[PDB]
Amino acid sequence: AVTLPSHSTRKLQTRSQTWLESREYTKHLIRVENWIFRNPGFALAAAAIAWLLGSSTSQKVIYLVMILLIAPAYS
Amino acid sequence: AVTLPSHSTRKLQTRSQTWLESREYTKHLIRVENWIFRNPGFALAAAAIAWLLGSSTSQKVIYLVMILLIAPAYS
Amino acid sequence: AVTLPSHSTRKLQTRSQTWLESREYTKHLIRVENWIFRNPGFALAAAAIAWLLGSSTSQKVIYLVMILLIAPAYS
Amino acid sequence: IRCIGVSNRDFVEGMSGGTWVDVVLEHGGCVTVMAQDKPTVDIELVTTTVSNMAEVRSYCYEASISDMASDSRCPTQGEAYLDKQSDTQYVCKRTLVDRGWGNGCGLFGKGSLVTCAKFACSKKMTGKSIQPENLEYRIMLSVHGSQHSGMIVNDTGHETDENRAKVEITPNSPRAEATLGGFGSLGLDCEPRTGLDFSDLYYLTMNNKHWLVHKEWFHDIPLPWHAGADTGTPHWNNKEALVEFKDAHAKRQTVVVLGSQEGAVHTALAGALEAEMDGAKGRLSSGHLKCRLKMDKLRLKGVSYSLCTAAFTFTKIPAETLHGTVTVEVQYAGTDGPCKVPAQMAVDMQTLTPVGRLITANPVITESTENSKMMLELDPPFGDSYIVIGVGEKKITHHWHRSGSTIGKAFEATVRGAKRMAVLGDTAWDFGSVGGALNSLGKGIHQIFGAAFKSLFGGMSWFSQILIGTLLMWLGLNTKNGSISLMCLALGGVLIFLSTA
Amino acid sequence: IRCIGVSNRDFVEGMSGGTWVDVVLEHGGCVTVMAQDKPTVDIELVTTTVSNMAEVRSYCYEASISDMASDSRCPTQGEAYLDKQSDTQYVCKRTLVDRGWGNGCGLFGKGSLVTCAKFACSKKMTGKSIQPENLEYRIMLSVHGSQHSGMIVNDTGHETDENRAKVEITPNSPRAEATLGGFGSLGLDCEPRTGLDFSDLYYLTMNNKHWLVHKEWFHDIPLPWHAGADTGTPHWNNKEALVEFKDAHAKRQTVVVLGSQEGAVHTALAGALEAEMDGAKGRLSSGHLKCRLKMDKLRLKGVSYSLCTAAFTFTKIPAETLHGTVTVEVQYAGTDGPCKVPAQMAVDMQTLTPVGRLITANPVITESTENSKMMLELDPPFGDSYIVIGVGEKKITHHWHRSGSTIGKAFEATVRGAKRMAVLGDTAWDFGSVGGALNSLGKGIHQIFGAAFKSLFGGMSWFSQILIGTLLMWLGLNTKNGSISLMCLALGGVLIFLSTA
Amino acid sequence: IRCIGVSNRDFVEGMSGGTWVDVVLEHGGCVTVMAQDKPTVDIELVTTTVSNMAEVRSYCYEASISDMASDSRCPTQGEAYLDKQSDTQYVCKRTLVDRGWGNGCGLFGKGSLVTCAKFACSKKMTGKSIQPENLEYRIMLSVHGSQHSGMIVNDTGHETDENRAKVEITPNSPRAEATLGGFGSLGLDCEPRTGLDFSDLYYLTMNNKHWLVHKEWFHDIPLPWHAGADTGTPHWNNKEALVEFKDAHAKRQTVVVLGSQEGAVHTALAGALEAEMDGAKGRLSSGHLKCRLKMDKLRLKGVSYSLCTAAFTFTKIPAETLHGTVTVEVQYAGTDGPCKVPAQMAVDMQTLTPVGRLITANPVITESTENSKMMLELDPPFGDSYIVIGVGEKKITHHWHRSGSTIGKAFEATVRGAKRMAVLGDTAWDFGSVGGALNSLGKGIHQIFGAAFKSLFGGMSWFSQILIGTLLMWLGLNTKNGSISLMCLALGGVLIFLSTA
Ligand SMILES: *[C@@H]1O[C@H](CO)[C@@H](O[C@@H]2O[C@H](CO)[C@@H](O)[C@H](O)[C@H]2NC(C)=O)[C@H](O)[C@H]1NC(C)=O
Ligand SMILES: *[C@@H]1O[C@H](CO)[C@@H](O[C@@H]2O[C@H](CO)[C@@H](O)[C@H](O)[C@H]2NC(C)=O)[C@H](O)[C@H]1NC(C)=O
Ligand SMILES: *[C@@H]1O[C@H](CO)[C@@H](O[C@@H]2O[C@H](CO)[C@@H](O)[C@H](O)[C@H]2NC(C)=O)[C@H](O)[C@H]1NC(C)=O
Repeated sequence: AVTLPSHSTRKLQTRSQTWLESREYTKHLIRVENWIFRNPGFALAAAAIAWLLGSSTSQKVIYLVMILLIAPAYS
Repeated sequence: AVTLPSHSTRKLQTRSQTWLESREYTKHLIRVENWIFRNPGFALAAAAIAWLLGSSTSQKVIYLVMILLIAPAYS
Repeated sequence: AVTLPSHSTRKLQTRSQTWLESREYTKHLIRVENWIFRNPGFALAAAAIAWLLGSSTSQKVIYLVMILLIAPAYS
Repeated sequence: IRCIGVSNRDFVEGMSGGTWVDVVLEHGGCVTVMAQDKPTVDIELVTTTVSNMAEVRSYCYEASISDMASDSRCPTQGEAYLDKQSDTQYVCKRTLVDRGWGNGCGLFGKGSLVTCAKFACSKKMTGKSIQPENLEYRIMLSVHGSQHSGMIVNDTGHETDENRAKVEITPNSPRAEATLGGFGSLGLDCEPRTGLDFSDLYYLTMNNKHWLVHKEWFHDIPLPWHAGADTGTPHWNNKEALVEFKDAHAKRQTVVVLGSQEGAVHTALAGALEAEMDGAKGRLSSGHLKCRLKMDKLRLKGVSYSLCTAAFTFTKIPAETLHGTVTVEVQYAGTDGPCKVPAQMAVDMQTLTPVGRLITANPVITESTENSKMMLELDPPFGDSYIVIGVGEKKITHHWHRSGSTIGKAFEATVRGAKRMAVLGDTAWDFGSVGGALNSLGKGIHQIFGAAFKSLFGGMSWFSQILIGTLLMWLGLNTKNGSISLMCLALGGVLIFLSTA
Repeated sequence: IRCIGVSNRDFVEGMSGGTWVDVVLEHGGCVTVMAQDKPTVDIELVTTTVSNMAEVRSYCYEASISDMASDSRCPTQGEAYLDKQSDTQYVCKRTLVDRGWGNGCGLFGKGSLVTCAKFACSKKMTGKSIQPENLEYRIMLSVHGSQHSGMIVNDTGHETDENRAKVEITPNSPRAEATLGGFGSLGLDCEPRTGLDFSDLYYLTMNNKHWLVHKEWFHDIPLPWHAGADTGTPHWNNKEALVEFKDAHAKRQTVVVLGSQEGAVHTALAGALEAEMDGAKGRLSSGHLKCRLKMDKLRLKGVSYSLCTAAFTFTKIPAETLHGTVTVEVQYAGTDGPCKVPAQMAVDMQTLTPVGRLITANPVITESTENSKMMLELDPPFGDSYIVIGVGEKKITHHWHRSGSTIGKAFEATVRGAKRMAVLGDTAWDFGSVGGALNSLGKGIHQIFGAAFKSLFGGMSWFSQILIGTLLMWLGLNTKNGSISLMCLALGGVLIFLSTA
Repeated sequence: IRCIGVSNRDFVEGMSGGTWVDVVLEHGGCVTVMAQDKPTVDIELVTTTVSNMAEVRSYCYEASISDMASDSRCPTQGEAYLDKQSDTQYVCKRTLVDRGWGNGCGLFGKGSLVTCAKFACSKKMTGKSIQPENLEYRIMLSVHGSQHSGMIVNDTGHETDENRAKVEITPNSPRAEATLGGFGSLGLDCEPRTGLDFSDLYYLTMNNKHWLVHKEWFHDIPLPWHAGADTGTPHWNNKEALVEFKDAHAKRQTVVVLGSQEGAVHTALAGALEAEMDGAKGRLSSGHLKCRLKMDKLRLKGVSYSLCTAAFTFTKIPAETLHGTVTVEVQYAGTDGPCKVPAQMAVDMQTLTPVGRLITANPVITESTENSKMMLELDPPFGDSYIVIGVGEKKITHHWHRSGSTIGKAFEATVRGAKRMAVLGDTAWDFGSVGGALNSLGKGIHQIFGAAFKSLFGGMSWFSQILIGTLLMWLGLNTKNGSISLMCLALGGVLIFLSTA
């Protein structure tokens, strides 16, 4: 199955450029910027989850970011 | 290992006497009446667990029976 | 009969691993995790015995653990 | 006959509707059907045979270990696999073990051992499946009348002598009509698939013995189990848990056999019926059936005769039976064609009035031999009553006495009734005839309330049932209200099931 | 030596009490004594032999039944005794059984059966008693200094080589002075009768295996037991309970063997030491002793030598050990009479200051062979440091690095300490030297509080200990503030004993 | 030399702590040591070779399936085992499947299938272990002076010709004294076992490529893994999860190969160094070392000469380098013995005064050839300045201009400094000489605070680090309570590690 956890977790750090430096910058972002363009929905109802959670301004915003961010994820 | 679960759980019920009728009457009791004679202790401190649990008369007694009874249990 | 009391009561204690170390860890638990999967019932009515015994929160919970625990065993 | 001494007795006297009486049969006991106008018929179950069983899983009672070997790759490697890990059939356990320097290699922190041993079972225990199809039954039945009391128990001629018949009942045929020659034929309908509660019972064999096991026992047990479908060579599941590979703070990892378990399975099985078998087929003995007995065609094998002359003698003297019936042997030296025998239980002397039920139906001695025997039995009353036989001045009488009366005979019948509810439930409403509301709802309100009690409670028995039982009865006395009504009753519900004994 | 890889390590700092250092020994581990007055001496226990055992009781693992017979006297008539009731050796059980009528005799109420069977045991299990007298011990000990690292584990010489010595300790002689030739002799005093906690342990044998058993187990078990004192022929006690004579509702009373129990005793024994033998004497392995080591006469053999010339070249490269010590092999090609070997763990390069303890004492290569080996080991400081060997320009160095420091090395030492309290209790205060108050009362306040905890609690382990343990910790959070002081602590008391693992 | 264009530059000013200067080396960059007591020495790391690796586990990149077969026993039945379940090497999965009626057997209820397939790997990927022992290094070093600028990069005179020595450093020898003939010898001490952070890196090979992997990655990955110790034939662990045996809903259970994964492992590896190898050995390139350079014996070879006559010409014209240094080639046609070359960076000419550091040490052209070249380099001040060569009326000058000054040169040096903290941490304090408190505690307060940050945080990088980073900086602006003092800082801690790039 999927598996094959991402070695980025423990990232060997030295001067020489690591395995994929280039793709590693946008690889976490690009996934999200797609999955939203496919489904606008989870954003549209996200605020509902937001406004009913934490109920203060920023403290109620961090959800609407955390939700739409955990949305395109499988964890 | 042990486990070898006791068929008494689902006891086939009919007129003919079951496998061990005789030993099945005292087999649950005799085990306790030994283990106490070996250790008086768990009884001696049992009340402490009792008197600090439920704190009313009978409602505090049912513990001191439940404890000294779960004392000789593997589960 | 059964009885054949478990030597675990007085457990000879020294550095060398005892007779069955491995099975001795789950042997008390595994028995319960079976007997419930066979009968959901004694759990379902347990709360009734609970809520009518000791009648306070935790003090009424310790029963529902003590009962479902004394349930699967000759004790 | 096939009755009397059996001591587990059921009298059924409700021959109302067109012979619709419904009866339950238990390998322990027997029920006698006594109906006005119909000779009293004795039914008893004998042996329930099961045939065409199939094997399901199996186990290893006695483990045996063969060749122990090991290797170790020293710190920093993986566990060097022996060849013995590729053959299955070998237990293997990979553990961590210190190999310090003179253990042969630097890095004194922790290496790995892999020990393996060939694993070959000794003896075995093989479950078998029992399906409602290819299930049989055997019901022997006999009719009182007066045959020779020495014939009370015999089989040599279960299809000729007297009025005995051996009835088979198997699924694809709930009905069997037993033709008892000259008495007509007793219509008999039984539900084979229902009563015995099969499909939940695997048939189980240790060495040269047998049992029955509720599933969810035999399906879950922790021993090595062969897959059961192929006998060519064992390819085990499990393997472990009859073999404990254990080590001690050192270079060693040892392995132990465990010395069978055969004593465990025995001491484990409890509340499992014993069983025996005569080969491919096997004969349980625990009875359960629901038989609706059709009494329709039964001819009185004693009508239109004279009364046998005077010449009656007792042989062996009368006796008392169990529930209180009395048996009598009488040898009529009267030389006559097969003839009717007068018998009356009379309380008193002179004007002999009939007192108490005479249940043999009509005793008729059939022989020309001029010396014959007939065993007739009857239930007189409590007060010192007479048993009387004959009509001529040569008649002979005996005095006989019954113990209890009225409320006496009710309690003993109220206990046995509840005994049926105990180890029967549900169908225990099936003695009563026809469709009676109280009997209709009787099974009705019971089956629902029953199953719920067969789920919520139903964990265990003996010191398990009584405890959870006894604690409830406490709730009945203490507490406040509401539950105080249901709980204090529920205790009795449990305690009674514990009071079966 | 007899150390390093063993991975259960105890370092015992010197004792300014005149070689009065007291040490505990556990068959698992070993303690190394480092004392400036001495070369570092490695002590380890090996095998505790028990001899001259005697038999106590015995049991029958596997029952066997022979000849089943019975008779019955009919109603009014005691239970007719078979002849088989006069020989013992036969199980017999007298029960009540219905014999009605054609069972051969009137009075159909209840008679009596007496069934009997010859009872002959198969295999056996025979306990044996172990007494503190005729108890032995074996302590092998060795001294680091200079010696072929390949000799770290060997026995060929136990009476020769550099200095190894095999010391015996048995009751009637708590002391033995081990003479390691040229190092003097290590005064050694041990209490044999105290440590191992015997007299409570019967030595037990199933078929070809062994164990140890706390009494009040082996004294109380429900099986047939031979009286144990005479082997001529078994005259059993018990003799029921491995044989169940049972019968349903009929004319029969049957009898069953039970198919040994040999699997039960195994699965029954838990927390029981397994002991191997070899004839008349059995070698346990679980160590316990309290040995007060007298370091009085130990003569360093590495004093008054020169410094071995230049020609030092490591072999096997260095390595890290367990608790953090480092070992080194060095082959000094330069050949002379036994020459002292300079070694310093240096925190720099230019001016080499001694950094960190060097514990081999004084490494001295003894050979004239011009090529020799010496295994010296040392524990350098936490940070990066050099291991250095030699004084001439030809000296060779190695860089080595330690993981943790300070608070790091304390926790790991604070766990093992508490581990001792867990496995020993009581005597676990015996590492510290002399009479120190804190050590004096240390065993003092512990032995009293301990035994009370060895009585009140002490029922069981695993899921037994944790439960009764965990529930107490609840009482600490709740309840008043007067008892939650002791209770909330007592939980930790239990949980820790469960956290040994 | 071995410097200039490299563009990752470190200048270390030193000649105090008796040449105790300590320097870090990174395969990317090089550090030049300028010390008045010495000619300026150029150090650079080249290749770190690893040899004598051992195999640990392995995996299967590409699965292949062979022979699919199955059988089913109908209704309840110990899934009939194929022979293929006894050989290992076969995947098998036992599932429940409806076989109704014309599926061949009654109770079209739920039966069981057992499907099995031979499983044979294709290609493979085999980890390998790297141990600190048998680890090497290669440090090439060279000395400016004035050799022919065309020789700036060459490896022909690795063992001869002016400054150019190839130093090996391997564990069992932290030190090597590099003798540069005529300049004396540069004392060099390095900690091989410390810097590179090995023992956490398995060496990994896909098909014809290489990597490095932090353990707790390569130890945990979900593919079939060979045990790695024996190459005879694979006896796999796992063997599922590269094969999905799945079914639909009828009578079939199918099986799929999965089409290797070789693309996954690549796309999985991220932040893993690339690596290459020649045979049994392999050459990483990522530098880390802590080298304490002993500058003790360095003899300037340019002392006690005259000044080379007048006849200097530029060849290729000057140029600017990176951090701002300037290089010059000069061809002195002056025919003389090896002679000293005057060079001064002058501010105007109102009074020929030395301005700005001249770092070649003393350029000395060594040839008799009457036409020679010397590459000397120097860093002039910020403002416009002249580079001047010679002391005769034939002297030739060049005008050269530097960009920034003062605060300009600080920021660029303040970024690279923090760059080191980012890429190294810990040892990044090791440039500074001697024991300075601020440098002492510098590594001191860092190593503690550092490791805690290497545990609490340290999950991931890129969009992982920045997020958890950015959110903290929010808490600094808001909150209320003091912790805000720590959080608003901790953000910078994270963001900087994300700002390395
Ligand atoms: C069992 O029943 C049979 C009838 O089938 C009896 O057999 C006859 O017994 C009489 C008197 O004992 C003999 O004179 C006949 O010769 C027998 N004939 C037969 C059928 O073989 C038998 O005696 C009865 N005994 C039992 C077991 O009760
Ligand atoms: C244990 O002691 C013996 C000597 O008593 C060592 O064995 C010797 O090894 C050398 C090496 O070749 C032989 O030449 C001797 O003949 C051996 N002696 C014999 C016959 O036993 C042994 O090496 C020691 N233990 C270890 C592992 O070093
Ligand atoms: C590397 O240095 C060597 C050392 O001189 C240079 O090799 C010389 O090259 C010339 C031109 O081909 C030959 O005539 C000499 O005989 C060579 N000397 C020897 C023996 O090596 C080489 O040019 C340099 N390579 C570069 C460009 O780095």
